[PDB]
Amino acid sequence: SCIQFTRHASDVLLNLNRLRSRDILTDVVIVVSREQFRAHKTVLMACSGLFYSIFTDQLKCNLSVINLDPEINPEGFCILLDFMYTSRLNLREGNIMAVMATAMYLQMEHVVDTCRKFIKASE
Amino acid sequence: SCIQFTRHASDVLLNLNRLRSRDILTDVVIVVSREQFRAHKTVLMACSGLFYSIFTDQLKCNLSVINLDPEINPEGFCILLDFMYTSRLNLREGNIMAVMATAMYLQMEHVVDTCRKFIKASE
Amino acid sequence: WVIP
Amino acid sequence: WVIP
Ligand SMILES: CSc1ncc(Cl)c(Nc2ccc3c(c2)CC(=O)N3)n1
Ligand SMILES: CSc1ncc(Cl)c(Nc2ccc3c(c2)CC(=O)N3)n1
Ligand SMILES: [Cl-]
Ligand SMILES: [Cl-]
Ligand SMILES: [Cl-]
Ligand SMILES: [Cl-]
Repeated sequence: SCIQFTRHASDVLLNLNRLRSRDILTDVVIVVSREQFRAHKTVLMACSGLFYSIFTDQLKCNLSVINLDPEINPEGFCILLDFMYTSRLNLREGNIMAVMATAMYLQMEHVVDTCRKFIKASE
Repeated sequence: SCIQFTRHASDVLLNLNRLRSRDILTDVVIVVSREQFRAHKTVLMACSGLFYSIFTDQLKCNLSVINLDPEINPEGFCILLDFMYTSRLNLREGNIMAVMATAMYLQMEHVVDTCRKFIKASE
Repeated sequence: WVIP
Repeated sequence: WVIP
């Protein structure tokens, strides 16, 4: 018999992004080819199968720095981190291959799906 | 020129609630008349003007335990904590006064608004 | 607010 | 996915 507030999830995500932009309560640095990205472990876990596996590990859950595979493109990661905190994906002809490869590595199934669809349309 | 994934914010909140239910990466205990509630500081801040003010304070941001005012009803808090993580509010004739009072104290404006409206309809 |  |  609950009532539901339609905009609540979007408002929560908007506030989490405001905290990220002001570097409030960020608890991890993600290192991508020497580029550094500060974030909240819980948000990373909520969006990515890879971060979910990492931060549920009894040793890695306590790390303040995570280094990604050197093949990962920092721009592709940045676009995906922005998507995690906003639901908005900056998908462009020039970045789609790097974004799809990064989403496959991060295990972000819905992003992989739209990249596959956009690539298929261009062939 | 971004594309947007409609269900992303809801999916993020659903995963944050899954972490809460399994007590994963919870970093604070909220004490309400001896009842204890584990949660994520970022989610509490994203939903409540009171928690936002508390955890942006340079001393309180580091506390692992927060004690609420003794007038706060634990059931009212529990219903609001559930709403924070799900967008669903269990509003009932028997709890509406405690829920509204707790939402006013927590500074959850949209919850206060619907409680005021539901009370006005019954008079 | 809605009935979910 | 939509055009926001
Ligand atoms: C599976 S239960 C669960 N519980 C809590 C969290 Cl934080 C979580 N996250 C997560 C797991 C897998 C995947 C994603 C997020 C995005 C994606 O495409 N795959 N999962
Ligand atoms: C105001 S900027 C901002 N930036 C980040 C966060 Cl985490 C935040 N939360 C917050 C503040 C006030 C209120 C709520 C959340 C719910 C409500 O009714 N009032 N606010
Ligand atoms: Cl470390
Ligand atoms: Cl995704
Ligand atoms: Cl403490
Ligand atoms: Cl609210």
